[PDB]
Amino acid sequence: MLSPADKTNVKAAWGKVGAHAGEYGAEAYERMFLSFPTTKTYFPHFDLSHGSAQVKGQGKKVADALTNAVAHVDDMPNALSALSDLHAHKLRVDPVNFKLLSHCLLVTLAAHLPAEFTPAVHASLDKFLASVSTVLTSKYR
Amino acid sequence: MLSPADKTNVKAAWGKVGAHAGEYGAEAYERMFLSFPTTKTYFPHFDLSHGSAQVKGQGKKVADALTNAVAHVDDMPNALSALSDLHAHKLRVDPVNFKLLSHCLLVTLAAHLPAEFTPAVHASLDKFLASVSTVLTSKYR
Amino acid sequence: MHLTPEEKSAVTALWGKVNVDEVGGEAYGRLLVVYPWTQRFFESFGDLSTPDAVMGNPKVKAQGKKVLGAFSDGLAHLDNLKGTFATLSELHCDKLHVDPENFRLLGNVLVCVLAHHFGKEFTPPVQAAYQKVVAGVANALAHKYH
Amino acid sequence: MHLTPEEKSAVTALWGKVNVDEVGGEAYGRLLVVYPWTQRFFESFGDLSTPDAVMGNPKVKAQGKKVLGAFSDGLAHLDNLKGTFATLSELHCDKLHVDPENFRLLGNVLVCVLAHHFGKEFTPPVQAAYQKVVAGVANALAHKYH
Ligand code: HEM
Ligand code: HEM
Ligand code: HEM
Ligand code: HEM
Repeated sequence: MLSPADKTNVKAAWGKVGAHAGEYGAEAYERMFLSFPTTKTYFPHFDLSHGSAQVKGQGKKVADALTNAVAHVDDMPNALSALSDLHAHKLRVDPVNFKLLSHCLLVTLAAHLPAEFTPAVHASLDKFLASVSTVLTSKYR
Repeated sequence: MLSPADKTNVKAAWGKVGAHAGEYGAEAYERMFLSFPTTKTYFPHFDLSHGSAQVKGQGKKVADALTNAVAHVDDMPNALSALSDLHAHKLRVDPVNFKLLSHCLLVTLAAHLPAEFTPAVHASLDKFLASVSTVLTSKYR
Repeated sequence: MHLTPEEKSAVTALWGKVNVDEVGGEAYGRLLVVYPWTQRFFESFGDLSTPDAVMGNPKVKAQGKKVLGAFSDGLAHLDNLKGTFATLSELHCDKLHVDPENFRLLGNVLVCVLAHHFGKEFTPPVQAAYQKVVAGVANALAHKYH
Repeated sequence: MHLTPEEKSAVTALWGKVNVDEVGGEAYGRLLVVYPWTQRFFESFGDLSTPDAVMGNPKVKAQGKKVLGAFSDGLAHLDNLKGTFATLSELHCDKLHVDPENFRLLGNVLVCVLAHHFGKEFTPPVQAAYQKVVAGVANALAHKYH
């Protein structure tokens, strides 16, 4: 459960991401594909080389979804409804992989937001990505 | 999310457990200690040998909690609230271990309820134990 | 892999009584019912919409047979599971694109089926031996992923 | 676990710029803040009430320094981590009763701290090499559990 203080922390940090959200989303996927190569089994149809348009596009769509969730943090299930259907009925990514991407997004943010990534903010971001992952897997069965 | 069919399945299966619930709780912990030896770190003060009365006692307490959850399946967070407080703030069992006891729970029911453990009931029970585990770890941070 | 004499004896003795085809079809069927996202690899198998349809589907039962047959062959080579499954490891990674977490899910479902079929004979120590073996096999199958 | 010569050089070159005592206290404080159930071993350490109290506590800083000092000395033995951490493995299991999932959580917190400290120098490939190392250390410390 996200506390009011967590909500404030996430909104502050995501606000400082600003217009770079899509680049950061793409870097998080590149980081996950290199560190955790079994995640590449869900993208056999992708050119996975560095800077591919497919990876940059995936980055931008995932950033947009996270921005929607930050703006609707009190109503995530309803705001992410279409994405929770798509992941449950069509993509069917095993739920363990959401923890690996969340880790790689946290590394990406740490490496680009030196001033903002304090212990308390790290804790709030980790909880927020765990809650998003929970909403996206809620309709799997 | 538990559907009406899931709830019906869980109540019928747990109804057949009946008065054997504590026996089966104890066997699940015994199965868990031998199969996944890392879970023994949370019970350094226990005699973990086969037949141990401390393991029997722990099995009965857990099984009674689960009976309470089945009876309040639409109100689980309030019914298990003291227990979620205890695990979060005092016992502090890492969340990964609730997956291991849930599997061991399921193995124990299969071994004792052949007619009742159908594919559909197995799927409802796994969903119910994941929901219980989610309530028990909801206040950890 | 390293197993005590007690663990190895427990594994082999129980496996002598398994009907590989029946147990295989039951375990693969339950995998698709219990964790339905695993149905993503089997879109050409027919109707998988309800539990009865999955359990009675002939292509699911044939796939079960196939897989447990290779699992069985691995039980004869417990000292070198990685060398034994190297060719299938590469196949599942490069051609079939299967996330190896699926191997761990099948392993747990197989344990549940053995308990269901054997009852009180599938004791705590027997289960423990089998937990090590299914973990060993999943690790052997994930070894060549890149 | 296996590193190419390239991965080894990347790990060692970055570790030469690390202040082990500072990094140790920051990773171990963040472990206790971000995953607060890991505070269960440290009731004797005093005030852990808020993130600032945890990060400023001298007993938490002392523990971090001890733990990272051992991690650091382990980096000179990447070809034999199981042999290097054997005795510490036994101690964490038999006497300290630490669930080995805690080692994995520390590993991921340490990778996040290195990214925070090195910024753009912590590239995707350098992270991938450190991910192998922390999984290897965690596996080596869990090896003697029974
Ligand atoms: C923070 C968690 C995640 C979010 C918010 C998310 C969001 C999205 C979005 C917005 C799309 C695009 C839908 C469209 O085309 O309209 C998508 C597609 C996709 N996602 Fe998820 N995703 C997440 C986690 C994952 C993970 C962990 C994986 C696998 C490791 C994954 C695999 C995919 C795949 C394979 C597609 C389809 C790509 C294509 O063919 O274009 N996602 N995701
Ligand atoms: C279905 C999930 C679980 C339920 C319903 C549950 C319930 C309970 C209950 C009712 C108690 C006794 C509290 C009292 O004294 O009033 C308890 C205690 C305890 N539980 Fe949990 N528990 C669960 C999972 C776990 C797991 C997975 C572990 C560790 C592997 C665990 C470790 C403990 C410990 C160490 C105690 C204290 C035992 C003692 O020293 O007496 N529990 N639990
Ligand atoms: C004990 C673990 C497993 C073993 C030993 C195993 C073995 C095999 C074998 C022998 C084949 C036939 C390949 C051939 O054409 O020569 C096969 C095919 C296949 N396996 Fe695995 N398997 C295992 C687990 C899984 C799991 C859990 C999945 C996914 C849920 C999976 C997905 C597939 C698929 C999609 C095929 C191709 C089926 C087709 O031809 O349509 N396997 N496996
Ligand atoms: C990279 C992983 C780790 C390494 C290399 C490591 C290493 C060590 C070392 C060298 C000691 C001192 C041993 C002695 O007294 O001779 C120690 C003690 C200890 N460690 Fe670990 N540790 C690690 C992770 C952890 C984690 C994650 C926890 C718990 C969250 C933990 C809990 C403890 C405790 C409770 C002590 C005893 C402290 C005392 O009595 O003051 N360790 N560890």
